[PDB]
Amino acid sequence: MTHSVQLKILDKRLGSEFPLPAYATTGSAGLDLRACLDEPLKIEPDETCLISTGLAIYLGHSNVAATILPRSGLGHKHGIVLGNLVGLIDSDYQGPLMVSCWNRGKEPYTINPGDRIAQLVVLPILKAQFAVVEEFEL
Amino acid sequence: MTHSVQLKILDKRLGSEFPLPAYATTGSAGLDLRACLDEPLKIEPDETCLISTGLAIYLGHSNVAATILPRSGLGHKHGIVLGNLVGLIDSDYQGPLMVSCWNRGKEPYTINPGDRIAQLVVLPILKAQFAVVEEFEL
Amino acid sequence: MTHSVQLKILDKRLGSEFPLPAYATTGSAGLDLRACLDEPLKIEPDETCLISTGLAIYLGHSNVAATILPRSGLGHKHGIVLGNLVGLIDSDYQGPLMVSCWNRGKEPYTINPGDRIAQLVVLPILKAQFAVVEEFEL
Repeated sequence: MTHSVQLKILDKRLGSEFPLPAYATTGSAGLDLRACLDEPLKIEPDETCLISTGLAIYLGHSNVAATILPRSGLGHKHGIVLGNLVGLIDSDYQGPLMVSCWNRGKEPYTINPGDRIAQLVVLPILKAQFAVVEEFEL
Repeated sequence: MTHSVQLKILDKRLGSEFPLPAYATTGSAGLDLRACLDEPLKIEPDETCLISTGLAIYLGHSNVAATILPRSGLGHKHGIVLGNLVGLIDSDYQGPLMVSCWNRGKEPYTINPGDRIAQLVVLPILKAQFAVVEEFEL
Repeated sequence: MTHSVQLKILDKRLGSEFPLPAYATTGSAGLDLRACLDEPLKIEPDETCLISTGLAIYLGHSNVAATILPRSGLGHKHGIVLGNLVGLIDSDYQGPLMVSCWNRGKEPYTINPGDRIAQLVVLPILKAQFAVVEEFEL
């Protein structure tokens, strides 16, 4: 179902000029993360830039995590993806939420302030507990 | 447990010459997605090609999503991975299911029609509801 | 909640010189996977190396999977990520757990034996059951 996530706004544009992350529709899996830039950023082929989303989140439950993923169309069509490929957010992380924006493509691409550059999916996770064995059972 | 997913077949080879996506075993996490090509495709180093799977899916439940991921061995050994890195499918998406096939490797690779080029994992997701705070609690 | 995972130690350094994978904190989503190398490995720009974690796991439940993901900071700052982008581990897989370490960066990077090179997230998955339809309902 649903999960309450605390949000701290670090850039005053968020909620104003740049909407807070939101599900585009009722059936969307991911919330859109936007580039909180002071000017357009032209990201060169194979360049990585660390971009602020203008917020911090705190998931607050040990069996919840979030992953930052590329946008499907932008990642395919323009190669704007993530330098760390999938950004995993721990339930106890409280820092600024940053996107490692990597242009894997062969052409430069300009991201304007407020443009959607990734998405955030909140998901349930399990906590593994190991048992060391000599041979696996079952 | 299980989840019913509606499937629309867009290429008549699916279910015939090219098996529908299936779990290889009872313990497989992912269903294999195959390249619905009219001829072999030689994908050059660093090239991305959008490839049809010959179907459309509709997950139909707001707390279910699917991710398209590279094959482990093909992605490691040959660099055949995804141009958008992880393709997230929303519960309300109804369009053709396409794979952004990116050859990150240094050698060209030939994909034959019907070859497995990615896998699809169906998973539960949470719907985040934000609360804006000045300082995080707990 | 939690999930028991059987672990087979293949390199005697594991648990000794190199800690077993563990959650760094109570709120960590991922367990750290370490490089079980016999000497430091200098991974060239765009090179992929298959690196042993010195173990094998067996998740053992059909609705559990695990994904190997890059480290967030190492993947962003140094481009040390995964050749297959996300390594999905099936519930019935029993083989050595290996990391496809890809340096997507422009500079070489040296990984020392025992260094953390990826993380492993254990998560619930659904088993899809298709129904072929001519038109989607609902």
